[PDB]
Amino acid sequence: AMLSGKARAHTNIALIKYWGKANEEYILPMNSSLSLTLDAFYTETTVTFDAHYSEDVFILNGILQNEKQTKKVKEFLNLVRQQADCTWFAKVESQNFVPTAAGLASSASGLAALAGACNVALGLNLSAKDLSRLARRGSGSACRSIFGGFAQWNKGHSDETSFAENIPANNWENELAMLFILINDGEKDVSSRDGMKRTVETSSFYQGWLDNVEKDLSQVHEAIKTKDFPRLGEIIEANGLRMHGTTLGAVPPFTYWSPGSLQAMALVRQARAKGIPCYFTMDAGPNVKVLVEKKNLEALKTFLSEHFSKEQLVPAFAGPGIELFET
Amino acid sequence: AMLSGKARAHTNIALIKYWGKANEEYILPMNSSLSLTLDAFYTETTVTFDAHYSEDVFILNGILQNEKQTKKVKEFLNLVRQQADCTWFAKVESQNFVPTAAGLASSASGLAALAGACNVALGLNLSAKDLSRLARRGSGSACRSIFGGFAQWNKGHSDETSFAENIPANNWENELAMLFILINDGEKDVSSRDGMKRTVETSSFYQGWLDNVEKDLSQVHEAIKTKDFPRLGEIIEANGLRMHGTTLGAVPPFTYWSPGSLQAMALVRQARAKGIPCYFTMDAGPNVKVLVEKKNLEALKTFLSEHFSKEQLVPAFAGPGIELFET
Ligand SMILES: Nc1ncnc2c1ncn2[C@@H]1O[C@H](COP(=O)(O)OP(=O)(O)O)[C@@H](O)[C@H]1O
Ligand SMILES: Nc1ncnc2c1ncn2[C@@H]1O[C@H](COP(=O)(O)OP(=O)(O)O)[C@@H](O)[C@H]1O
Ligand SMILES: C[C@@](O)(CCOP(=O)(O)OP(=O)(O)O)CC(=O)O
Ligand SMILES: C[C@@](O)(CCOP(=O)(O)OP(=O)(O)O)CC(=O)O
Ligand SMILES: [Co+2]
Ligand SMILES: [Co+2]
Ligand SMILES: [Co+2]
Ligand SMILES: [Co+2]
Repeated sequence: AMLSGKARAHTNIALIKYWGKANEEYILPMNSSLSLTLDAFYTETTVTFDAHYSEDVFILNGILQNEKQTKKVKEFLNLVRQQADCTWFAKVESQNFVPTAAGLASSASGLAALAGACNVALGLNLSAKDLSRLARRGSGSACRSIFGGFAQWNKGHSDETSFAENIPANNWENELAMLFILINDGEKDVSSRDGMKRTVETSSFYQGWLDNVEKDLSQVHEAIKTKDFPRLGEIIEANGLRMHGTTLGAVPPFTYWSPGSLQAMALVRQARAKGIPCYFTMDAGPNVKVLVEKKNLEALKTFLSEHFSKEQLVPAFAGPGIELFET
Repeated sequence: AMLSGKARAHTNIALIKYWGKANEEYILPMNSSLSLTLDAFYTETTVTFDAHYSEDVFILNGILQNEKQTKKVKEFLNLVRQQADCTWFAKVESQNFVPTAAGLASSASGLAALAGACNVALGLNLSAKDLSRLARRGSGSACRSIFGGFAQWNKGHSDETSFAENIPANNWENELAMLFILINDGEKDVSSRDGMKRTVETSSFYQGWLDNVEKDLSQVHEAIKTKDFPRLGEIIEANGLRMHGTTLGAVPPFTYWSPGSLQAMALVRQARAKGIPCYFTMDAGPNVKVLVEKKNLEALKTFLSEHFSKEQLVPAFAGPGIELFET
């Protein structure tokens, strides 16, 4: 009386940010978002549901996770057990090939992989659309890691209509790269979930964010259709700066940036000034991601090595959607 | 046929920021502001109007200023010459005891001192209120350096009704201190005037700024009446963060912060956590000012010496209003 399943999902980095939930229970977002799934960082997860288990167990990077660290996995397991009428405790064994809780989207790859493993184990036979909807319930960004390359999370207006899909770009995504500047791989002070809730509920800047996100998304789409790299980069750099601006208007205000974040951002502007087209974005933490055409990646890593070590510059290319495995 | 005059004015640091002009020609602000005039940084300026001069001359720190560097002094001289019907060129000799164009309010002390020197030389016999109105025409923050201690610039609605005045605080200002952390005394990339104009005209966050400034000012006034230091510090720290947030929503966005700015801000929060009540604010540049009660100033300088040199921690106390000199 045992059901098991496995999946691999890659991280994604948001080009147009998701920031703030319209519905906290179902993770319905205030705005639509768009990301690039990457090849460098991924999560591998197996789940086992077994009548003989006596409690839910979460093992991450070979390390048993404590009650606080398991609370959310347990929330996702409860949700999927209701969606199957399954009453069995589960064992979740996951390995993050990506720093955890550091602004490098380990919740995207991690909850996507768990959703996929659960889909397999409980024989749910979900379409990609419906697997995206389930992953959304664990972490918003995870619903986009179901797909490769460019993916859009349509905010919709209900559990049924909020989900992601691939954005065809006539192969453009394979002509691009993202260079991670690792300022700090440690666990971050304010979680993505808590930070965006504080922003929604208290930031005087949040309406400004909302009033600009759809225009940014439209221009990202026009840029894709024309493979206009400077236009893409200007939109996404400003979109990320606008998102981080919102936390300075929260009550109390806060920032995800660290000193090295600003150093890296300024350096990206120097690189542009000195003839390397590239644009930075930051998800919810201090690390800096630099969008750059593949042909300029080595140029950029060398430029940036003047201030960061080899261990701090990690390149990445477009990556695949989720991979399921019956075991 | 020569008229001469001299004045000394001290810098001020805004606790509630002025950010954005409702009228660029007359420097009427979008919101009222409140500052503390300080004893550590000041400007000394002499002006001479003489029928024999052949052009306006501006000498700053013993160095002749070029055309670009004199444009604004020339605008202030033209204005004051119209207000006297004087047709004579002038020589302005000024010494800044304060880094220039670095976010340490050298335009406040400098244009205040020039306004005072011109008042003297042309025998204008201005009340403090009217001298504040004239200094306002050279630099907004300068209209507050006419007064000592706490001073408020009332935005008014016309050249006649926009001016500053002292805020009585039952001696509280003499129980306080401000510690400057000098991250970079160099000349800054984006001027205060250009930065705030870009913000007014393009920032999606500017309305949020406007919608909160009057509430901040009110609470600063209640805190003064009760000498409530924690309440003052929380208001002013959030007000400064909100002001800097507005530039991340500008088009194109920008920041005045440098890496050391964030380091210093984080350290101030550590100091609070480890039992030293103190609060940071930043004017338009990378340097960080820390409001602190006098009794905790040495504690704080020692705490901060773990990461900054002696040459980077400059203390300051409340300072006087403008001093005029007939020569
Ligand atoms: N492999 C995983 N399986 C389950 N939950 C995970 C996994 N990796 C990360 N998480 C969850 O994601 C949280 C971090 O979420 P978030 O604050 O969005 O950070 P990040 O920048 O890593 O995406 C972790 O503390 C944990 O709750
Ligand atoms: N002593 C002075 N006399 C005249 N103008 C001055 C003086 N000191 C500074 N200024 C003007 O102020 C400008 C800096 O203004 P601002 O951008 O507000 O910088 P700050 O942070 O120093 O106040 C200088 O470039 C110059 O135009
Ligand atoms: C700024 C972002 O990186 C925030 C991602 O937040 P999460 O997707 O981690 O949050 P939850 O829905 O609470 O799990 C932008 C993005 O990934 O779209
Ligand atoms: C953020 C501030 O430091 C900006 C001061 O700007 P200025 O008074 O230098 O600007 P102008 O009116 O253009 O001369 C806040 C303040 O001093 O009130
Ligand atoms: Co996340
Ligand atoms: Co993200
Ligand atoms: Co100034
Ligand atoms: Co100022």
